[PDB]
Amino acid sequence: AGSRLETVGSIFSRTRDLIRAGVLKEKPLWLDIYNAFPPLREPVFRRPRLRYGKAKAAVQDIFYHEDRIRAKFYSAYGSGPKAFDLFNPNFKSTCQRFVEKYIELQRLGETDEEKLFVEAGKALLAEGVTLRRVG
Amino acid sequence: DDFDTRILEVRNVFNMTAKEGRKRSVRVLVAVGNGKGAAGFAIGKATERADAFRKAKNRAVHYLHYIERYED
Amino acid sequence: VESFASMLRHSPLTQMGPAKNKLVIGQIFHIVEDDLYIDFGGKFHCVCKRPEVDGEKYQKGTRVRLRLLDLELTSRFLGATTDTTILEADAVLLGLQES
Amino acid sequence: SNEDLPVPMENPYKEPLKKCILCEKHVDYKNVQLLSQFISPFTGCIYGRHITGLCGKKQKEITKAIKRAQILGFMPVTYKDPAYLKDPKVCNIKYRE
Amino acid sequence: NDLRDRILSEPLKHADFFNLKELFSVRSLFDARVHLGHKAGCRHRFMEPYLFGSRLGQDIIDLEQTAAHLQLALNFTAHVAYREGIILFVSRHRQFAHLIETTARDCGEYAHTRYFKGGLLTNAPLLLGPGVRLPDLIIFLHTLNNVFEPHVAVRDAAKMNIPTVGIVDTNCNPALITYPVPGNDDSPPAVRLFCRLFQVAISRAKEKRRQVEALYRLQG
RNA sequence: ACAGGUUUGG
Ligand SMILES: [Mg+2]
Ligand SMILES: [Mg+2]
Ligand SMILES: [Zn+2]
Repeated sequence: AGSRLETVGSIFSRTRDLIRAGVLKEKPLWLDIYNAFPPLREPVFRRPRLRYGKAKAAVQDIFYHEDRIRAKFYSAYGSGPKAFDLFNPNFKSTCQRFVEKYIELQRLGETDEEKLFVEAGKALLAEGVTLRRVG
Repeated sequence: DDFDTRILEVRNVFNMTAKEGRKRSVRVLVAVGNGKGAAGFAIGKATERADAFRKAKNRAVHYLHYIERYED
Repeated sequence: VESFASMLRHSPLTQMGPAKNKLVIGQIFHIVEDDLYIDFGGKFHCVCKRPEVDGEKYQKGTRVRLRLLDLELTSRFLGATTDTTILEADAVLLGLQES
Repeated sequence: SNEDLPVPMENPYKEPLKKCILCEKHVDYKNVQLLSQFISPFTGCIYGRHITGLCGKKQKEITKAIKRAQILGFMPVTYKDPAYLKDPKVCNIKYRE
Repeated sequence: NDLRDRILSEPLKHADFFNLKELFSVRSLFDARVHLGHKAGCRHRFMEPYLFGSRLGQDIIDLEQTAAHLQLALNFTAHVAYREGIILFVSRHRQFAHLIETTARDCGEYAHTRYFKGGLLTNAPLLLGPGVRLPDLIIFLHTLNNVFEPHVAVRDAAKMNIPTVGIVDTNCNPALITYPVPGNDDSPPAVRLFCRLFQVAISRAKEKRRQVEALYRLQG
């Protein structure tokens, strides 16, 4: 018939050995496909033990240097007037234009944080965006 | 036909119901194996002994392992 | 070829940062007798209540404005190995595509 | 070789921590007007954390100052001084529904 | 019989036998909210190697490995449909139950989006009929059911030796799925993209099988 | 020790 065992291993590891033993005298059609293109991980059963102690997950947080600049704009003026449009792939927000102006002014050899921060807000008035400083 | 089975354990299990009181039930362990490395085991529990043996034999084929045997 | 690392940095979700009080636009995709399932576009759809002003102007496919509060309501309780996800989002109605 | 990879930095959007009403303040045992804003006007029970909302430091010092002022003779125990009844309500408890 | 084995052995010698690489791209997967997952608190422990990072609580999936696993899954799906394999889309989710059934109808494969019965795949000779033919491939569009627990078919496939290709979110358990794909199954665009990918993978496979049979008829 | 019998509605 077959092997209804789960914790021993994978379906391939349970069918190939059975066919080698000679009980299953008919080869499944998917076995040739599995031998031709095996997956990256063998589907072995693994029990999700809970993580105790000082151990922590191996995932690393996502943070960029642009976030350190966006924090300044979000603490100074808050949310921009032009609402975000999550459907447009190339949508550029007010804070995105601000951090672009910031990183552009950084190349001019400006090391003062105030010089890099207020000049971008003053230059955005040339493009003509409206800023609402939260006080 | 090449499979051979053996009974490993036989036990008269009792259960206390509401009306019949003691309910004698036979539970047995049955192992199957052909001799080429493929084998398995199962548990058959029923009321009659001949029925428990048959259920164990029919359920032992579904659970089969393969034992890696050095030089067989 | 543009890999994932480059296309993720230019995502609007990355530019938005935290989801606390952000002005977004969402298109309604389903209509109930009084509730509105608005998909702001990030992960989930927020459920809002139909206001008394221009309540008839809200139809299937209309784009509206929202102030996003939370992206996905998840929290932990006693004896829960994981969190209890609401499978929704938290947002309030302000306008309907003021333009 | 990619330059758009996330960098292991701190959280820039980390909001400041919430402060208690007396955070970075100087509590005393003689300001009966200050200590009365945390006791019940009808009985004199000292309100707890769930009603006041004070962080771990000032909560105990307020209780110590109240217990000192109730024995030294600064503030009555069985009730609240009615002269300090017109003080602004700081607690989060509503009696008259 | 000597000529029929060549039809089966022909696609096994080539890697992209059906040209499935043009069906999608990393950008096509990014534009469908696939790279987005649940919060960090709902993270299953077996998703740390399948996650790219965490953007303020919300985890992000690595689209490179996503696309690689998707290529492998689509290849394995196309080969089964070419070899006349019964493909069952099992997905218990009361948001796209209509879309999944319509995709299965347009593909000619079977679907299951209602209450999954207990002895369906195990006690099949009593639930379906005297002697039935079990699905040769099981495709999961939502691994977790309405109780946020792993589905029953994802275990029954491994218990009956049936291959499984499943979309696993950040809270799913890919320990038993044969060809898992780390993605998002909560977004309408994501589920539409996966449905269309499987649609074209089944359509091209069936059409190429018909063309190979037509060529075999002229072979002699 | 290659072990087996013996508690209990089980
Ligand atoms: Mg999900
Ligand atoms: Mg005893
Ligand atoms: Zn304090």
